[PDB]
Amino acid sequence: RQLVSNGFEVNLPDQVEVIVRDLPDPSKVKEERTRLMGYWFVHWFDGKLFHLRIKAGGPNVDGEHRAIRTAEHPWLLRARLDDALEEALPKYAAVKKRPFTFLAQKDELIDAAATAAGLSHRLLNSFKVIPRFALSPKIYEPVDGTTRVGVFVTIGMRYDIEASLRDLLEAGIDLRGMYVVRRKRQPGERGLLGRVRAISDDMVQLFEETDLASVNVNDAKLEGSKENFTRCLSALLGHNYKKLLNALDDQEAGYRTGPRFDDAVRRMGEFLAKKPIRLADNINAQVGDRIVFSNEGQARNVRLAPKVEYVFDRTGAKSAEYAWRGLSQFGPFDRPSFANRSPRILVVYPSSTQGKVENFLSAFRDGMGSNYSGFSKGFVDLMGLTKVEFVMCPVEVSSADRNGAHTKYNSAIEDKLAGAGEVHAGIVVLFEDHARLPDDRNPYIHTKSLLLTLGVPTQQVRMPTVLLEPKSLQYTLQNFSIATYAKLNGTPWTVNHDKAINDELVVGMGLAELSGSRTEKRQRFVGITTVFAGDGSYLLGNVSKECEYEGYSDAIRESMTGILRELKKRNNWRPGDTVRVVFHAHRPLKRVDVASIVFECTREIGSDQNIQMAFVTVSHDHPFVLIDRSERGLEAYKGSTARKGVFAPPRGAISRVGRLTRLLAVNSPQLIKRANTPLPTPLLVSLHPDSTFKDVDYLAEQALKFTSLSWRSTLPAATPVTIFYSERIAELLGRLKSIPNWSSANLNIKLKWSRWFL
RNA sequence: UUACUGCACAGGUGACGA
DNA sequence: TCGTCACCTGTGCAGAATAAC
Ligand SMILES: [Mg+2]
Repeated sequence: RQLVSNGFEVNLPDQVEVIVRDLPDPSKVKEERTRLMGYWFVHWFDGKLFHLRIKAGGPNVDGEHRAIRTAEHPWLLRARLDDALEEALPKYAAVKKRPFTFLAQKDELIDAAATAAGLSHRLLNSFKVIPRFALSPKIYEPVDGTTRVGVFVTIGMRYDIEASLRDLLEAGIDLRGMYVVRRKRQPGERGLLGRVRAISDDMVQLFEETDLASVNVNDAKLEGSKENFTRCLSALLGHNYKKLLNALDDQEAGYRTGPRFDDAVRRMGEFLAKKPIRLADNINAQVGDRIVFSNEGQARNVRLAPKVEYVFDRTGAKSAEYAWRGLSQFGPFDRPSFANRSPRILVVYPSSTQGKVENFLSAFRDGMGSNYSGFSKGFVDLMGLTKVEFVMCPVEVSSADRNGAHTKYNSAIEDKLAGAGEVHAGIVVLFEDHARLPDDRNPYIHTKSLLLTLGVPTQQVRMPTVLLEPKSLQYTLQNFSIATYAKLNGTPWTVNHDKAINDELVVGMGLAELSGSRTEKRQRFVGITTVFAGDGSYLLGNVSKECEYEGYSDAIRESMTGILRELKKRNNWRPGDTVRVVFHAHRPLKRVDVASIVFECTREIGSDQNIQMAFVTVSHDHPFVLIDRSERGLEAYKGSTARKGVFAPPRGAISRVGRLTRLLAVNSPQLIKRANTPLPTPLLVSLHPDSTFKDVDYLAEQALKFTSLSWRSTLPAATPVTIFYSERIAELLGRLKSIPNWSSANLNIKLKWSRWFL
């Protein structure tokens, strides 16, 4: 019935007396906050400076003496609450402001976990994992039209390596190549320094340096990355350190699992409620009841969308609630019409892996048999094909080759394809040592580039994957198979939809930011994905091939007007039919581009039809989480009383935060991985205020459905494919643009229907 | 680069205003 | 060209046999 938040009501005064000055130049703000510090809280907003006296005593300030009512303009006290919260907890130092973020004072989980696993070492004490809390004052709407201010509590972990580098070398750890950051960060300065090349002195030489190429061991520390944690801890504890890691894992679950997260939030609120918070020398705020999402009173703030249906035919008849159960039963959605029932697949691999590749190939095509029910039938039978012909392309290359692997792959491919006929896809096997080389010598991107130029999509695979034990291999081959079929132009499945309106187009934009290393400046690229309403089905449209970030707003416009025009011809809209267009991205569009897009789409479809348009952003990293106390979770393992997903809301729960925003739960207990998996964070779905379509509950459920549309895997994706696919297109095309002999000519010819980006 | 999930660190960035 | 609110993207590691069943 009810969903509990991680936030607390804040009781504020109805009203606060203020002094206002017009200050059209906001540069002035800096100095004025200083001149009046301590006596005045100061705030700029729409051309005016607002002054809230906090302590008696000059300096005095001029301006109009206006009252500000909290119900009408809650931004004022919300901002003041950022500062007030810090001052209410003066024993807890801010490591970050707005939101106020601070460290637990006693608990330190590496010590705790070493003790708990029975481990010790003289440098452990310099490895620290400390709980970090943030208190975020946010405006929300308990019912439509009335605003309130809540305080939302979030929990993470500071990882830090405070050990001096002299010790870590002397203890047996190769520092070479690790990233190094400033111990003491310079006022609004960069922290990262570079990577350690060597040490011959108290100063260390750097490569991939951000500043000067030298700094003192006492100005520098390792960054608190996991990489540096495991590299350092394996080379001081191993191979026993895995016992530490899971011990550490056990400790953090003590702050992040549902019940334990709910408890820490409760205790934070009890602490914050003990006194009143001092907004000013005689005005008080009071932290109150835990905020809830419910349908009690006049509130209609929680709902549960129905389960998504994976659908495998166009009459609606062949549906399932899980993609893979649906695929095995029915075979793929487009099986009746699928054109090429005998595909020829190039398989490019190091000659010395031959036997391993043949067994992976045999399992993929013909299956693993009934002892491995995850992948019994194999690709040909799973997808309803006649057969699959493999064209073997061994490459005489060794994992130690670091400079010429790519040219050897590309020469082998070229010489093999010149005799042979047409191949319809390829499989490229990569050595793990080659997978992450720089792109100028990386065989993943060069073989991808060569084969895409020729109109051949590829499914690549790293040797550690080819060698997976059978219990995992079966799942690997489910995803491998779904993406290969899609790259052969197949459609594995759709998700259900009942059209209220005569046509619905969703288009999404994604971003990728590319650089050779953490020093070089990242270059932005974009991708565009389209999805169409069908008869009971969401259908994946075509996909961008141009990827430059400069001008992306015009590219959104062209793809929409072009698709609308084509949809009108196909479907032959009647006078009075309603067309709906939805846009998806991880960031909001500018108002001016919304206006430009509405205008062009409105003109394109013309006056015979009604057009509805909605502009949506999907956020993952916000201060909101949802707790379902009625949820006991699931049994994790055999002989395991321990549970997973305890308090996790169900997949499809949609909570109202305000008029334009919903919280969307995607990871149910069924999908949560492990007993120690944190309480999941829901997606935040936000509607652009200039949208002409306003039903964000519907848009929240549409985004949910689009997570189930991913053909990269049998399991749902963490964001709708409108965005996800586009990010994958953007990164690929971005990388390919710099590869010699890359050409996009075939992306709209041979690859027009290929899901080559999966 | 089979993926899902999680976390960490780093870089910063976006939208709205005058 | 600043204030203010907000959180995005890249990378690397690991999974109480990781894989909705
Ligand atoms: Mg892929």
